[PDB]
This record gives sequence, structure tokens and C-alpha cells, in this order.
Amino acid sequence: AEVARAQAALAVNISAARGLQDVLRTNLGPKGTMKMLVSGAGDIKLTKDGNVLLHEMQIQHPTAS
Amino acid sequence: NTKRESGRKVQSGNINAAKTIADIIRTCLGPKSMMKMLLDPMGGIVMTNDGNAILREIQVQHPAAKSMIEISRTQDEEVGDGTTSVIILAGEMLSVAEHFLEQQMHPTVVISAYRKALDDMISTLKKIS
Amino acid sequence: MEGPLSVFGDRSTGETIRSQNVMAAASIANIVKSSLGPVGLDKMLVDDIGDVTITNDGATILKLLEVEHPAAKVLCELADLQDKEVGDGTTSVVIIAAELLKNADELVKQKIHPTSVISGYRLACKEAVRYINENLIVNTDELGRDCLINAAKTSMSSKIIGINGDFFANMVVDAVLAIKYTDIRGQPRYPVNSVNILKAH
Amino acid sequence: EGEETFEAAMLGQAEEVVQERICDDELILIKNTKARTSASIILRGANDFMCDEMERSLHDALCVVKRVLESKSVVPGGGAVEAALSIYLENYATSMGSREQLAIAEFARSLLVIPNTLAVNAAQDSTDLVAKLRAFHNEAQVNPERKNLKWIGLDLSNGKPRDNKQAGVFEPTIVKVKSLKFATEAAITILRIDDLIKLH
Amino acid sequence: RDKPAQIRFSNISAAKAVADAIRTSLGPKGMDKMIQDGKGDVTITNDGATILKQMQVLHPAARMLVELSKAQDIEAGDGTTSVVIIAGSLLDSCTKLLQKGIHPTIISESFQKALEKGIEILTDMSRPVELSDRETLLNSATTSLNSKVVSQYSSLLSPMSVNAVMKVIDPATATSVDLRDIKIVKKLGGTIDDCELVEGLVLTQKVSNSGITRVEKAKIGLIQFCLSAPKTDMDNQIVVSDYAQMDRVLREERAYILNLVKQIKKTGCNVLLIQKSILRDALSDLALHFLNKMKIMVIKDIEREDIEFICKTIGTKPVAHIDQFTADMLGSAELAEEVNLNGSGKLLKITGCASPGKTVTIVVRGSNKLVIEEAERSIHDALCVIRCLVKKRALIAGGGAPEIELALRLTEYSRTLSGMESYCVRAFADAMEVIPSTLAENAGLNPISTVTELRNRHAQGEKTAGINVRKGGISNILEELVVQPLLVSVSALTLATETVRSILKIDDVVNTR
Amino acid sequence: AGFDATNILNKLRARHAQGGTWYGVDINNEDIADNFEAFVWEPAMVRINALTAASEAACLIVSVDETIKNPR
Repeated sequence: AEVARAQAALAVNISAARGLQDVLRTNLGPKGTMKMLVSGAGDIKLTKDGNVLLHEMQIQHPTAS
Repeated sequence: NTKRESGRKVQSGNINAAKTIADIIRTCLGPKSMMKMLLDPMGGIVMTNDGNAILREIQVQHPAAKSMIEISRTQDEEVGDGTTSVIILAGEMLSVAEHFLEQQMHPTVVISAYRKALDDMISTLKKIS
Repeated sequence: MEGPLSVFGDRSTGETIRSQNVMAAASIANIVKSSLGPVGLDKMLVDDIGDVTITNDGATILKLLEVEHPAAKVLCELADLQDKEVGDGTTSVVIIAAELLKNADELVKQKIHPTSVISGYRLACKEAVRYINENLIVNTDELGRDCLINAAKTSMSSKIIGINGDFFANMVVDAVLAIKYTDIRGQPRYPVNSVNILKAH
Repeated sequence: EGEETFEAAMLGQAEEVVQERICDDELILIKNTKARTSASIILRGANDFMCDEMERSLHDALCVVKRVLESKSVVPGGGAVEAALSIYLENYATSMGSREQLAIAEFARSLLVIPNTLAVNAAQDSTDLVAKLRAFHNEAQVNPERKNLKWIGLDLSNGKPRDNKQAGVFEPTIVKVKSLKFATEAAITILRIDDLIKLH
Repeated sequence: RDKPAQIRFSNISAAKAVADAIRTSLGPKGMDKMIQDGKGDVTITNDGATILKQMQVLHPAARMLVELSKAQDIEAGDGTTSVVIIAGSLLDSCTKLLQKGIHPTIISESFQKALEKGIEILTDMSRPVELSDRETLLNSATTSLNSKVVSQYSSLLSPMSVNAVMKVIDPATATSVDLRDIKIVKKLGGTIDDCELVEGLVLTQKVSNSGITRVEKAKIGLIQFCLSAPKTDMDNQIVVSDYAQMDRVLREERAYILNLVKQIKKTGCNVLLIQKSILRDALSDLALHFLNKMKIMVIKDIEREDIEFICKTIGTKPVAHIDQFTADMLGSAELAEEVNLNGSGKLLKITGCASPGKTVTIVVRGSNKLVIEEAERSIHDALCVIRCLVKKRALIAGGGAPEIELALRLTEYSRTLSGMESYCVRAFADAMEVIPSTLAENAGLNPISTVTELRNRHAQGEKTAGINVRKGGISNILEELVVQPLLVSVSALTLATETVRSILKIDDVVNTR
Repeated sequence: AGFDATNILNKLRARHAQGGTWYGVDINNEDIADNFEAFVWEPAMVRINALTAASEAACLIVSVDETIKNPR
């Protein structure tokens, strides 16, 4: 089919990550918060911890893997 | 049935598929390497320095995208390596040769330069090996 | 298939299908042209999708192409039939036919009896055909300096794989001499590959 | 079965059965098989492909020795033989006149695409070859002769007429008389429909 | 209304459009067709003569041309195109007269005038032939067989064509001696030279093996019964719930028929034609073995025409049930013969059969089907072209040429009539000349050369002479070695003549409820 | 004259493969024949003249794929 190459493939990578990452930056130290997490189940989850937010749901990108 | 196919279009797509497959793989080559990361249609990412691992696991196409894995596998079995070389080598020779030479408009002398380049390559190798 | 969209089945009357057929003969005969002769480039041809074949032989290509057009059909099967004669001229008989069917048909319309234009392609054939056997002008293996021996060396020297062809000038004439089978129907024909030829390096 | 008796009818009759190993190669060599003269040519290559290498170059020499034995003489291979026939047969058209200048010239002009497209496939192409072909070929010499006052031959691994006049890369006389009829055939073949209809 | 006016034009639209390209006729002209059919069926089509009948058309106005095609062939056997292609010539005049404002009935009646004036001239030119002597029979067969499939096998087929009609020939000339009396039986095996004209009733009946009804005093019967047995005709008291119960009734079935086939063997009738009417299924599959065991030829539910051939030709009728032996209304055959040529093939010959001075039977033979075909169709028109002579004698030309001779000379009648129709017949009179032009039309490029001169030449050759499309060149067209019997075109004239005025007899098209 | 080119001219080219002298189509006679005998005539001058002017503007524009202008 098609592909991406040079810095075009790179731009998609580095942008998707830092587009997802700063979303997670809302929370750290005590002065972070508890990020609302609703997966496909519908349950609200509030976590300042990475593993919950990271392994439940993600805005889907090749970097999100 | 009435059908015919004309000249450059396949040759282009050949050169096209030839060099493109060569690109990341030749940058994945060497002490300073790169990585070829596929993104599956399902969303799974596949990162391998070997595009033969990438291309076979992704769309394989009627042009040399069909003819690159065959000669890669031909390069896979015999010695066991050079797997990344042939497609970066075949994509390397065809582009620079053909167009300028097909701009000089001829297939045949192009064919001979291979066997020409084959022996000198054998020569200076076997010499400076 | 150009022409009206209401009626079909090779039915335009007209020259539409006829021009289509000189076009239908063209593209089919066009395929052969770049495959024409051994110097004809080997044509990678995709039989289905991963199914693919690389063929510079017209007849082998003509096997692959399913003919909806009779033009396509009369060119294929006949060069397929000339392939079942020998196979020398497969790519040959194809190409000239693209022009001649416009040459064969056209003037029969213009009459001067319906039968005249056709033998003109038969007579000039026989003319050439008479001329054919008349030619040792180039390639004489009916005679020669060594005749068949140097003809071997020469036919070696044509295809020659090295400075050899000398020992292989004799081997080929051995092939007719080693096979005495004297092929049936009175032919003194000796199959060249029926010799025991045992390859050892 | 291994207890079965054996008789002499399976025994070969020749001067000697002698086992000769030369070039690290031993064959059972039946010397002068008596019922009929026999010969076998053991190739010697530098490697195995070399034997195949030399073998295909024999095949030119092989069939062409055999094919001229099939039917005598030959043509000069390639469309050069017809490249002279064109103006031969277009003059053979010209004096005929009327329809018979038309069809007979239409047939001879159609001959000429083969050699070019032959040389085209070899990248010796067209304008080069028509410069090569019937510039050699003449009405001044129309004659097949036995010889060349014109070079009417075309060698193809090449695309160009060459100097080898025993060359097996020129065709014999056989398929030529055939293929022309077949070339005339595919043309006259499509003539044949009478009236017209549509099954509907 | 407008619909009445348009539909006749719409008829003239679809109809006349068909009858025209129906002329490439003869010639090696135009590129061969692989016809994808109206349902999508790829069909390789050639030789318009059969392409006539082959043609699948819609609309009433187009199909009447197939109806027109069917008409001439069965009539003469010759000139399949001759009747249709002139419907192109007809609807030429028709529209122009409707464009002239001429009334449909007048244009209709104009068909009859030119027809009478046409059958006038075609007979005027035609040169009479003797349909008794072998000679023009051979000759009309010759040229027809010269236009048929086998020119080489036109030789032996000719006496087999000539003697066939001369078997059925009727005193002097008359329209008679049909092809129904002729029974053409394809015989696998043999060759076209081995095709055999047999005088008597031959059947296409193909039964088991050989030596079966090869004997002498072998009559060929028709039975509108079949043989009895328990579980054939006579009763079974035992019922089959059980394979053992199945066996004793079949055993009793076989054992009884074995006695009956003796009674057929002692009948003198070694071919029963066993009714396709099935009693239990009538003649048992257990019985067929037994009738054949007595060298009597019966195959299950014998082919119905053979039943009627034995009725018609031989006069055989059914008999009483074989239980009663036979009333011996089975016709008189002291020989019925199963002939294997090359030890192969099934042909029932009835020799010594009652034949009514007719039902000559050509046995068209060959080792192939094509071989039988090439024979069978060729002799057929040779049978026909002689049947043509017998029906209506002499000869005109062939390939449309003599019609231009009619066309020239009819315009003279179109000169005399001095009516609207004198113009109408005239509007048709030269519309006839389109045929050889359109015969030579379809092959090519740079078109216009021969067409008007395909007409002009004949008028230059005037009233006797014109161009002969088969051999080329101008002469008296009726014999160049180009002929069809005078029957063929006068048979061609009236039919298309007839069918077209129906279009004018149409007030308006309809569709049934 | 109401004739085919080809045949009529191939006739001539037959006649010009054969007699070749004056043979040519004669229009108001509607036929082909030796024209100078037939009185069909023109003084040889303009022919060469036309022949000179024939191949000339021919060999000129055949060297023209390039034509140049100004609007201004």
C-alpha cells in the first residue's frame, strides 16, 4: 500500500508521543491530580499512577504501543 | 482480449519499489543503523531492521515488491546473510542505471554492464580480499 | 470493445469492430513484439495475483491470454498452431498478422472478384516460399567449409561460451553421427539430443 | 528374485567392455557396439554449469545441423530475408497492378516489422536495421545466389546482420515455408464470416 | 393515430435493419464474429446462411425474417439468404412509397404486381432442365454440392442424391418428392464414400450388439403393446417388502418373457418397435435382454419416428399380445439387417420392406461426426436442388445476380404498368440490385469502388447478361457454373413479398393481455 | 473521372512498371492512358517548378516545431 519515510514517519512518531505524554503530565507529585479514566466498561477511574492510565486506554497511535 | 502494457510505467514502479525498499533497510544497515517500524492495519507496530521481515508481514505487491523478497530469500538460504544487501543493492543499481540509460533509451547495454561490473567486482574483491 | 452499447457479441457490422479487430490484433501482436525473438525481453506476467510467469516466448504468452476477440483468437491459436508445427516463428507469425488481416479483408470489399486478394497473400507467400529454399545466401548448413562441423563451430561461435567450440565443432556432427536412428518416413534425420551425452566436469 | 537364472541375451556385444576413469569420471564404456555404430560425447567443464554452458551453445549447432537435414537449405534468419522480399514482392506487386499491386504490396510491406522489432528487442532497433537490411538487399541483386553480393542475413543474439554464414542462429528453410502460410492464415482467417447477426 | 404510423415505421425500423447486414452473402468478407448472446453467451458465428436461422431477434418485425429464413430453406433447400436479403430490397421501396405518400395497401398490392411481373421474368430467363434424366439432376446437384460442404464427396453423393429423388421421382415435373420420405440416418463408422443411398425403409434404430436381426425372414414389427410377465403385464400376488420378495417376482418375470421372445422369434419379426407407451414401463429391462437374445432388435421405448417410418413406409401395425403370438400385421420384411461397417455402428436396415415407390433412404456414414456432417448437409441440398428441379425446373443464376436481370427488366414492367404501383414496383424494381453490392460490401476500407458498378455493370451487360458473383466477371449470369433452380428465387420472391405487406396489413402493434 | 485511385493508379503503376512512358489518368475521357500521345499535356517547366516548390516549403516547416510571435 503506502508508507511513511524520512522525517515524515518520524514526525508522526515524535508528535503522537508528546501529544499523548503531556496529557499524562497533568499528574505527578502530590500537586498532580487523579486523571479520570473510563475504558470501554464505563467505570470512572482516578489515578495519578502510570500503569492504570497507560495499560487501560490510549489515544491510538503507533507510539501508544 | 485486447491488452498491452507500455514501457516505463512498470519500469518506474520497478525502480520505485526498488529504491523505496532499499531506503530504510540501507539506513538500518551498518554500525550506525536505523529501524524499520511497520504499523499493522490492526494497529500493531512491527519494528525490524529487516524489511524482509517487514514486507512479508505487510502488503506485498505485484512489482519488484514481489521480486525483492524472492531474491532476499534467495540470499537468505545460501550463505545465510546478505539478506538486507540484495534489495538495497538491486534498488541501488536499477535506479541510477536505467533512467539515465533509458533516457539514452536502451535496455541492452544496461544488461551487459551488470556482467561487466560483475567481474571487476569479482576482480578487485578477490584481489583486495 | 468500442462501438454501440446496445448491441454486442462482435456485432457492430461496420469497421468499428473491424478497426477494433485491427486494434484487437494489435495489442495481442504488440505483446509479442517486445517478446519477439530471444532478444525479446522476458516478460514477467501475473497469471492471477501471486501466480506469475516470466516469458519472452509469444506462444507461451499466447497460452496465457484468454481471447474474447476473434482477432486475438485467430492470432493466438494459429501462432499456437505454428508453435505446434515447430515453434520457430511463434513470435514471428503473430506480428505480421496484425497488418495483413487489414490487408486480407480490405481489398476483398473492393472486389475484383471476392477470391483475388486472398491468394495474393498466398502467392507472394509461395513466391517467398520458392525464394526460401533458394537461400543459402546466408547461413549455409546445406554445405560449407567444414559444413556441419564448422557450422557447429560457427553456431558455437555465435552462442560461444568461451574460446571453445573447436572440440564442440565435432561434437555436434557426432550428434547426427552418434544417432543413426534415421528417423522414420525415409528421413536420414538424426536427433541431436538422442545421443548419449553425459555431462561430467 | 536373486535365485533366478541368467542367460546371455542380456549380454552386450562389442569389442571390449572396458572401464575408463579419466577426469575423476568413470563410465562403463562399451567399445564399438556391434549391432550399430554408436558414439557418446563426454563433456568437460570447469564446473557443472560449464557443461551446461557449452551444452546450450551446442543446441544452436545441433538443431541447425539437424534442421537442414530435415529440409535442405535455409533462410537467412531474421527479417532480413524478407526485407529483400518486400520490394521483390512489391515489384512483383507493381507490374501486376490493379488489385494485384495492392494486395501483393500490402503483403510485402507487412513483412518488415519483424526484423526491426527483433533488433528493437536487442536495442539495435529500427531505423538502424532498415538502414542495415534493404540497403544491402537490392533489386540490382535480387538473387539468393549461393553467396552474398548483399547480406540478407540477420543474426539474433545481436539485432544486426553479422559475418557468420554457417550460423545456426539463422533459421532453416522449414518453419519459413510454414510460418508464412500461417502468417497469411491469421489474416485470411478473419475474412470468413458471411452476413452478420446478433443472438439476442 | 401516431402509433399506427410509427409502428409500421418502427417495424420498418427493426425489420429492415436486420435484413440488410444479412448480406455479406457468400464471399470471404468481413471479420469473423464471436457473438456474446442476448443472455451473455459467447458464440463464434460465420456463414450467414446458418447465421440466418441461428439469429435470435426480438420484436415481431425482426423475427418474421427468421420466419422468412425458415421458409425458403425447407421449401427449396437452396437460397436461404435469397428470401430474406430481398426483404431488404422490399422495405427499401416501402418507406420511400410511404415517403411518397403511397398507401400501405397499394404498397402491399405493389408486392403482388412485381411478384407476378417477377415470376414472369425469372422464368423468362431461366433455362429449362430435365428433372427425369440423371443429367441436370447431377448438374444442379453439382453446382449446389459445389456450393455445399463437400465438393470432393459431391461425386458419390450425387447419384445418391440423384437416385434418391429418382427413387421417389414422380411422372414428369411436379412439386412433390419431399425430404420426409428421405430418411437421412447418420451412421457412425464408414466414410462419406461409404455413405449409402438405400432403396427401402432404413431406420436409425440403434439396439444392442450385432447379429441381432441380421437374419432372413426378419420382419420389422410395431407393437403398441409390450410383452407380459409377472411384474411386467401379468399379475404378482407377492409384494416386495423384502429383497427376497424382490427376487422371486423378477425371476418369474424373466422366466416368462423368455418364452415370449421365442414367440417373437417364431413370428418372423426380428424387430419389434416397442411402444414408448409404458404399461408397467411396458417391455421389461429384463425383457430387452430376451428379445435381443432371440436376435430381435428392440431398445427401450423405441424411437417414435421409427415406429412411424414402419407405419408410413412399410405399413406395419401393432399385433395381438405376444402371449397370443402375433396377428402379423407387422409389415413384410424378409430381411432386416444390423450393419456394422468396420465392425462398428448400429443401423437397422429393412430390406424387402414394403416401400411405396418412395422413402428412399440415404445412410450418411462416416467415422467422425464432421465426416457424416460434411456429407449429410451437402447431399441434403443436392437432394433438395434436385427436389427443386422436380418441384420447379430449369435454372437461374445464383448469388443474387439474375435478380438484377429481373431488376432491369422489371423496371420495364414498372415502365408499362403506368400506375402509382408502376412507380411502386419501380421503387422496388431496382431495389433488387442491392444484393450483389451488399454481398461484396462487408470486407474492408476505401469503400465505394465496386458497389454502384455491382449494379451498373449488369445494366451495361443489359438484359441477358450481368456479373457473376461466384466466378467474377460479366456474362449471362444463369450459367457461369453459377446456378440455383428457377424454384429457389421465385420461392424467395413471394415469401418476403407476403410477409412485408403484413407489416402494412398492420394497423398498429399490440401486446396480448 | 469517377474512378478508384489505387487500381486505376496501380494500373498506371502496372503500366509504369511496364510501358511507363506517358501512362496516366485522363479525366474527361474517364480512363488511363499514355497522356502525351493522348494530347494530355503540360510543358515540362511548371512541373519542375512545382517540383522545386514542392519539396521546399516541405523541408522548411518539417524543420519547424518552433514558431515565435509577439503580442507586443
